[PDB]
Amino acid sequence: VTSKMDEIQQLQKALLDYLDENTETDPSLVFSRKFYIAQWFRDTTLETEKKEIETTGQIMHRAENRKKFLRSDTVDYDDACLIVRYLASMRPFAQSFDIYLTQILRVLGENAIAVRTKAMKCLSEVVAVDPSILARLDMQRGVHGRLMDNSTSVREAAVELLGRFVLCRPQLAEQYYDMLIERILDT
Amino acid sequence: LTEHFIITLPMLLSKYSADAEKVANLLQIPQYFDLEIYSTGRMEKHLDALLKQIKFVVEKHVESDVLEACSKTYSILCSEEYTIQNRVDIARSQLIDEFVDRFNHSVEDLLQEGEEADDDDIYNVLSTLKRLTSFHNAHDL
Repeated sequence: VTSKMDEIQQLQKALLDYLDENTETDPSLVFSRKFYIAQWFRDTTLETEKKEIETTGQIMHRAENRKKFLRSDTVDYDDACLIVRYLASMRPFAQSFDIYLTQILRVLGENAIAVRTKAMKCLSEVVAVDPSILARLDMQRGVHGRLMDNSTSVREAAVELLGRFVLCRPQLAEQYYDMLIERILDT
Repeated sequence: LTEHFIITLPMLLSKYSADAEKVANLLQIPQYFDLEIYSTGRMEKHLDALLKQIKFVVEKHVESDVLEACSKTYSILCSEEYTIQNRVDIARSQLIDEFVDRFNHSVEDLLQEGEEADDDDIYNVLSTLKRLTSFHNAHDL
């Protein structure tokens, strides 16, 4: 939330020149260079796996990789930061968070108290980092269920979540106020 | 200040090496460095660039103040509480071999009949002697 708001091969070339200069500046950078090389190699093969059109494309790709490894201007630091951020944002990691969330909701129905308590508490932390996530209907029904759950621990965790979320975003809190202030008499 | 000028100073010396006043001003900069940062920053190559460029600067100017400043900078750099000392002291020893060899030429030329005390030889000996006095002021030779 604080970051986002054939050319790819040319970018790979540019990053290689950046690191190449930094080899002169400081040792151990050669290891990083070889590591990036291997990672590009395996990523092209793994996308290849999913054909003859991309077969010819990847054989020029991979041959260029072999050549360019054998081959061991003016681009600098911030540029390198933004390029590698972009190329990482292409990788199958930045679009993983969503998946992770789903996993968490599998936990909420379980047969052990402590795990559910801690899950709810960490979720409270999660939402209090990014306040615009109480939109997906499944999480809504989750926090409702846990508000009606049959154990005092998860009950206090849930009410703490809902209260901190209400406190953070000043307006738009009159929609949770009723379900909140119902809960005072909870034994 | 340290992180900035470790990168920037060699380029400055390269840019303005002909101007004595500018280098004389710039030489006051290293007197204030936290010297740990050469170690913790992994930046010893820029130190090598500094010593090479400053060497060339020493070789191109003869006004006394720059020599005083450069000598004092080496004195700060040869502080024996920091790990960096040995490299700069060795490079300094290479400089002192250079200085003594010119001194050897100076003593042989004056002692012999030579060119009958020509002004040009006298100027060479005087310039070299000035460099020797300036460095010798701060360091045990």
